[PDB]
Amino acid sequence: MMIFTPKGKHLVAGEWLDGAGTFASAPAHGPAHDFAVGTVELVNRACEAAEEAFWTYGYSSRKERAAFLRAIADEIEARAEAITEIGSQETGLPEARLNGERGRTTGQLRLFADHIEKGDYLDRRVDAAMPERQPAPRQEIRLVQRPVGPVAVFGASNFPLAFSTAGGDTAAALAAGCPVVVKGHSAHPGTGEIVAEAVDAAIRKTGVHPGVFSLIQGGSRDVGHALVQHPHIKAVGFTGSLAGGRALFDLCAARPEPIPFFGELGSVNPMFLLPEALKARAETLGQGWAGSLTMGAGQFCTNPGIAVVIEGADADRFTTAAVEALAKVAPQTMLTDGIAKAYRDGQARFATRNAVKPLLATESSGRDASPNLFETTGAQFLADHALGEEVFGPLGLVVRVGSPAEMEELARGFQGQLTATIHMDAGDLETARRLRPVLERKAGRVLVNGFPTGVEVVDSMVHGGPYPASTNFGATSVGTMSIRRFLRPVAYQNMPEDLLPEDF
Amino acid sequence: FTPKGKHLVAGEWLDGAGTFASAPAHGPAHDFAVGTVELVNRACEAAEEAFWTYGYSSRKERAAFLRAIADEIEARAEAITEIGSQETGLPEARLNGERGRTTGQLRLFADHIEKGDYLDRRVDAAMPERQPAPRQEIRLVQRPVGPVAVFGASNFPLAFSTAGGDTAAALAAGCPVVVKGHSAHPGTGEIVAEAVDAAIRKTGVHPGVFSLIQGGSRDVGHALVQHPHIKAVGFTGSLAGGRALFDLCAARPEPIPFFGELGSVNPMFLLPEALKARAETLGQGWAGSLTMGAGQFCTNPGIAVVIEGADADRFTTAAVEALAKVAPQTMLTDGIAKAYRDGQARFATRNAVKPLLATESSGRDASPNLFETTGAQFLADHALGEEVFGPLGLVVRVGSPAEMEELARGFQGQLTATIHMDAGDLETARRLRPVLERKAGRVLVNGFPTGVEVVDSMVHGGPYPASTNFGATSVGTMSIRRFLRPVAYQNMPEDLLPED
Repeated sequence: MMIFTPKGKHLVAGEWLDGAGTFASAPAHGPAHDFAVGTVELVNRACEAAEEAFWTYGYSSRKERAAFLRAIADEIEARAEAITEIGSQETGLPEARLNGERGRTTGQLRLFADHIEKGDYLDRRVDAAMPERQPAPRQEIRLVQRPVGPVAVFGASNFPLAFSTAGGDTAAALAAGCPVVVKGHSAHPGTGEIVAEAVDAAIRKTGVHPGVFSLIQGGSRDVGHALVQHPHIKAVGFTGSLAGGRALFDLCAARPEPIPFFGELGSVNPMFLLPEALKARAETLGQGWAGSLTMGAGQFCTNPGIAVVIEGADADRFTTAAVEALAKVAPQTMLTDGIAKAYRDGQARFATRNAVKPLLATESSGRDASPNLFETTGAQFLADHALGEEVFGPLGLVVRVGSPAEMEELARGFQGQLTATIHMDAGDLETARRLRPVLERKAGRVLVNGFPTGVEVVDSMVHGGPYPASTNFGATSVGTMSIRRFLRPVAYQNMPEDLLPEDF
Repeated sequence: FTPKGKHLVAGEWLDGAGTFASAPAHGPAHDFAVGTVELVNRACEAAEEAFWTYGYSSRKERAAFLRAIADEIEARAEAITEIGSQETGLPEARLNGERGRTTGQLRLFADHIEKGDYLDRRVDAAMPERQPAPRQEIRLVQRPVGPVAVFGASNFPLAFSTAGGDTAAALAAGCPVVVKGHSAHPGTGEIVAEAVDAAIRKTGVHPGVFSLIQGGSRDVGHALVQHPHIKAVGFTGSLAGGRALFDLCAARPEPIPFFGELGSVNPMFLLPEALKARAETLGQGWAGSLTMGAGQFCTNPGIAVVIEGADADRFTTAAVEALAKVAPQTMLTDGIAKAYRDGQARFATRNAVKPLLATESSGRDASPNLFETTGAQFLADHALGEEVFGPLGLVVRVGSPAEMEELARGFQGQLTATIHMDAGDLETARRLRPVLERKAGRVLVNGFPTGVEVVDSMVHGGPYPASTNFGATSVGTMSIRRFLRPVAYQNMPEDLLPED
């Protein structure tokens, strides 16, 4: 009945390969499949090929790469039906999610294609010769961005298309002129396979070197390590956990020749609901929040885990409105059993703090999660660092504060976040103005009157934030500026026109 | 000019853990405060406090501050040259020229931030009409990262030091700076700090926007790069010291980027038609570039790669005869002069290398040297490819264009690589350029790498081990990016937007 049955092989520079035995997928529904296990040899093979591809692909024209990105997008769209089927099986995410995230993925490819055809990203600059200058002449100097080299991409589990195989990091690296070696996530190997098939088809059709793209399935921890330590890998894009991300970052920094590691890690994504907005719109705000908390079983990196409110009647209105909306939400299947378990473990760390009162507690079982809501005061939150812990899943925490001054205090105490949000009416402006300069420094994206769960794929996006939200040191992982992670500028001095690189 | 010998910590001139003595080439030694951890903490706390004003500065305000710094430096020209030439042993002409570089660089950043293009402002308009869900407006702008630590260079005591290119770029971005001042030119540090202090008092900027901590131990430097409030580091110096600080920055509970320029040999490839037509002037031009500033340039061209033959012999003879005329020149410190003598011996004691000019240096002075070797011997010994800081050249003779190109493939990352060519060398040049552009931040044709222009188009940096910049430049307007982070603002009322 299956539209797609997986090969279960690695794709290494145009060849489908077996591995050190096999591992079974763990789908939420549908049949398990066996996938090749990755090895350090397979990593070496992919990275050598990516190096060899770079001599041609690193030197290709923008028009040629735009063609190739458009070809990948067209191939992914030719596989819409198989992507939704295997994708929903593996992850437990509804079909409607897989279909929409496919559209995000292909549109993101095509936005990069348009972006490089414009050419502004090359940062081309020129300073003319001045033979007349005294006491010594100036030679002509030109600058242009160039691709860094092969890049490693560690796909995200929770966005198995748009942050995975041919997702934002792969797309930015290919657009720059970097071949990509993707460490496939164990949680969706069949979904990684159908997208690797699309990329493979695009490579055969366009004629680019097959070493431009590899996918290695199921690495043991030594396999992920070998990849970020490989001498030909020149940068890493990663989306995952703090512990996992920081360990790879430290490996990149410990290499004989270190390389930049661009990882998007954990955030609580706090929102601050100001007194006048809350007075006017508390119910709508509490329902808007319950919607954001529970989308995709809570499995968004931008999930607003914390709402900060000045104590009183309007807070109560908001909190009741949230509780009510949340009480209506049925269990949702999560991405893996380990994730469902971590969620329960998290729920238990809240249920057992005497510092926290539960507003909603549900039993979650198996691979499913039902929402939870807890409440605490600012002083108890400022008392216990663990209450600002990210819980991956649909758990929310209301922190009731005494005043704007205490709300600012909390805001100053947060570690770096992907996002921070202010809910406000025109009468909240003075408070919002005290908060904005603190939140600007804590997060890569500051939202007013919105929920941080939707991340627009636009030129203006900053998806990332101060460590420990990311190790991006300013870079974004989404939007066209993310292409900077994979470029290095080079200056060309006194160079004859016929020797200049094509990029000019 | 008679130095006070004090640290400048947020508008206050402070004592330290006793004094250390300057070691000038000529003139009086002076005593200077020793830096401490507590003084690092005080400067970093004040820089954080200053950030809430300075980091929220207008570009107009910061340009006026940069221009005021430049004006105050030019107001102290004679003092700067005096104490500068004394401490470093460099000629007065070099200190004069370098002061112009320093003021001109500040001015360039003032002009750059007034144009505003560096802020990368972008806007994606609202789409209320979009469904399923409408799109809210998103706007992006670059913001200063926070307080920045700057380690001044020993070898450019103005332009890569107290108010040099890293300080200029950080102040331009909106970042307060704490300077770990190099112990080889403390009075030159002090006088430029007294200029920055005067500009701060004239303009009304927060006094914690700038601090200078003199001397102090290896632990002072460590505490600066590990300070929780320091958000980025600019550094110019040795591979060993720079990698050590890089490693500390990555090991912090909250890591921060470390931008360190670390040294290179800056190889040149002299192609056969050029060597046939201009071997002598090429050997003469190399000799001048090798010996400039007692060889004390991070971009000093330490290696010439040539295909063997009569023309390579002409080039070698010409370079030796030109080097032989060059008088010893005083180096920046005794320790540098001694490390240079060590580098000469590194060559002079290897049987795989032939000495061509092997004069011994004494005391603080450096004698030019020249050695020769073959491609195979070079690749066989990593030591032969390591930087010598001072006026020593190595000629590396290969057998063919293929072997030259394989040698190019073998180099570690460099600040620069150079091709000397004539029109008939174009096809060989075309095979080399893709290789060298992956090895170096700046690829030069027909020039010497020693001069680094301060222009929009400069990339002064290179793949590790030349720098830890991962692409960033240390010099040129693009260097401002090291100290900026973009922030997106979604659905934000005009009234609440930051002023940029």
